Amino acid sequence: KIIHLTDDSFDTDVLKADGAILVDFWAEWCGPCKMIAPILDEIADEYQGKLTVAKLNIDQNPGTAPKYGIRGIPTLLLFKNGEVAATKVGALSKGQLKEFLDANL
Amino acid sequence: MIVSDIEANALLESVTKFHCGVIYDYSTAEYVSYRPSDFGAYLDALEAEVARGGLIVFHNGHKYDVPALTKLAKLQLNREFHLPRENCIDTLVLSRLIHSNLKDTDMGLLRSGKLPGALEAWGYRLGEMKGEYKDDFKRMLEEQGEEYVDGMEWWNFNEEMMDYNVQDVVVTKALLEKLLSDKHYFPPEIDFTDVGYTTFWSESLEAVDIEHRAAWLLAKQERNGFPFDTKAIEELYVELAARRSELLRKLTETFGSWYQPKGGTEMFCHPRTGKPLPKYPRIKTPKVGGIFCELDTREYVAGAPYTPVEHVVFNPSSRDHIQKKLQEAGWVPTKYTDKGAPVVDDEVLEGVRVDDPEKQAAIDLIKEYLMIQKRIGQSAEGDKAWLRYVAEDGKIHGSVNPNGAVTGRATHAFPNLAQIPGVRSPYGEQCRAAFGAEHHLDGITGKPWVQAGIDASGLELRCLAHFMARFDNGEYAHEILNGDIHTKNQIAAELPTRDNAKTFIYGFLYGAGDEKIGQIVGAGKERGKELKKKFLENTPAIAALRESIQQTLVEKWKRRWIKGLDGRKVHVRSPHAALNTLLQSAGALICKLWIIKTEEMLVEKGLKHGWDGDFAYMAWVHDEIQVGCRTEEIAQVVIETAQEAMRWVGDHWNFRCLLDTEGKMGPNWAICH
DNA sequence: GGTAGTGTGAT
DNA sequence: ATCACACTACC
Ligand SMILES: [Mg+2]
Repeated sequence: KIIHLTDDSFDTDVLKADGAILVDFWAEWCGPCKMIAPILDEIADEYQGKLTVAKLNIDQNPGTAPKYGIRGIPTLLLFKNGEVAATKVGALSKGQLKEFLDANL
Repeated sequence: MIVSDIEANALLESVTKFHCGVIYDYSTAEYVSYRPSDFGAYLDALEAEVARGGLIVFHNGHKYDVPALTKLAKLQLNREFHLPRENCIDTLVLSRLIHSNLKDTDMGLLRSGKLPGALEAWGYRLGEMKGEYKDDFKRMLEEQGEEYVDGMEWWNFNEEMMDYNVQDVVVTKALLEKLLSDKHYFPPEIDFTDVGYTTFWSESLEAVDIEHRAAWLLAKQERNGFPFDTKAIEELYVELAARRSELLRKLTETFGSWYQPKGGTEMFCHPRTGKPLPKYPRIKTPKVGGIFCELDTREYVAGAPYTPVEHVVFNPSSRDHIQKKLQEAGWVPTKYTDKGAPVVDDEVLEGVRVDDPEKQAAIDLIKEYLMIQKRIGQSAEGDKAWLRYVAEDGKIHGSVNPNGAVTGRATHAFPNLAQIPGVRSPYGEQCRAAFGAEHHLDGITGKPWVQAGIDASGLELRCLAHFMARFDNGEYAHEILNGDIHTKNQIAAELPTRDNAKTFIYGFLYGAGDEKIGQIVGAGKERGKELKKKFLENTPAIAALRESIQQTLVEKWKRRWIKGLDGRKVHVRSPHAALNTLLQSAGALICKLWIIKTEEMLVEKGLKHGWDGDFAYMAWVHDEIQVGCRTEEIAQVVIETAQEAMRWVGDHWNFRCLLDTEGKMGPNWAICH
């Protein structure tokens, strides 16, 4: 139930959307990314009512990440009305995310 | 004979103060030191050795000490002083001839570390003196609590400098004798530290005389410089930099930027087994952070790993990025480097084929970009860039090592004026035109000088003819100057288009390979060996020659060297390139004795060498010279004289193939091509 | 601020 | 083949 993004659908899917949207900037080669990946499926399913989870593979979509100064992956960006509300880097845990979410939502 | 050496406040170009000198006189076995105020006496001592028909030994004296003393004598004592060429011996010139299979630091200009192979001990010591001296200085100042500055070790005379000075004559004297103990160049019968100058050149191998005359003339050439159109190259740089930008824009669009891991310190281990995973990019585990009670704005959570990354923008200069983007377009590398990596030279880039048309088209942009950068690099941005080398007198004084190559060829550097782009390559006209006599205005009449470019005609083939004359009685030689050797070789080998044969021959002489050989007609790469068999089959003399050369070296060697036209030994790296070494060495020594004889003949005709004279040597690029002349008439004389001298050289070495030259008059290197 | 690797510039 | 030197990528 996760939104799979692209550079061209970003502005409209994330910035011009209602509600909080958590974006995961990841890559196939990154280790921590492949780690927090399963966690996201659950999170996307649990908060299925008050949050949308979206992934952006930075190799297929090389234009967006730079606009946010991505310096490490996976990078989690929380958007609220087209702006970055909260941001955390690194493969957080199923519970660390829950905290970050509940605390920022 | 006397061995000498001096210490001054700078390089020839800007020296103004004679700090000190030392002389060892063989006739008295003593070392006399000369401090600042003994300069007049130092000079008297050298002229004294000249009056008695003696000899003066210096290490790198031909390029520094002698011209330096002339200059310093005129500036500090308002005295004219000119050591005659015939009275001077240079142990640096001697080592380069005797230990030709070795390199050297060009008196400290090159880092020992970067040089391959061993180095003659005494020579290394002599070339490292400025560096060691600077070390003792810098080390001693700091013990006195003072800041060290640029090159203050050379501003004033001191006793540490005088000690180093004496040391030099000590080592130079040892090096000199080590060199004289080589019976191949100096007969054991004679004591060369006890003969007059005319005997020293006379009784030693011909090569000693040639190299000393070559170093002397070439020292003059560096001083002359090559008139350079600075403004011209700056305007060209603006153009090139523009085309570079535009090529970067179009390219940084077709090929987007990407992300790459970078900055990773810890190893990534499977979160389940712990199995280290070195194949995976290195990560980093933040030691602090947490989600938090005030929220924690920071972006890291302790224990939560992440792969630190950087944003890399396509750089057309990086063959790696190019290899990364093209395979990603469907390019399947064929030939890799002998060290794990795809080949991305202009040849392969030329053969790459991809689906996306825009990509296929970008490949040409990349090739143009690489070439543009090559030009910018050589003319403006590189370390040895022309614009960084032009001097106040408006000339580029390129360095030349009269015998820096094994074969006896010279090497040129700072900047290598023997590698200016040719008129046939992209932007070669403009580059080449920026180097010309026209860019020098006469010191008296303000009028532009004229240039004379003379090229030894088909020297490599003539040298080949000569050496095969022993087996074909001058057949090849005769065909060269009467028939169409190129056609004859066209019939020897099959190669359709008796012009592919010309490509074939010069290839056959300068190494080349079966692939490139067959690549003349068509594909037939290694299959082209068949062609390199028909030739040698229809030209048995070249085969006889090779066999004979082998008998000379191989038996495990019977001898590891070949005898050049002037008797010197010419180290042979591999038996496979022996014929090549022989030929290149011949052409080399022929062109050396040639530019030497040319200038002597010009001087015996009345003409003076210098910008304050009639002609000025500007450059010597293996088989060619470019000479600045004050007038067309003089330019006509130089050309005629370059032809006479070449014939004289041919006669001098009983060459079995008539030798020639062709010259062109013009304003610069572009027209004189 | 050097080293190694890969390449191009010329005869 | 013989040689100089530039630009990338790495410590
Ligand atoms: Mg000296």
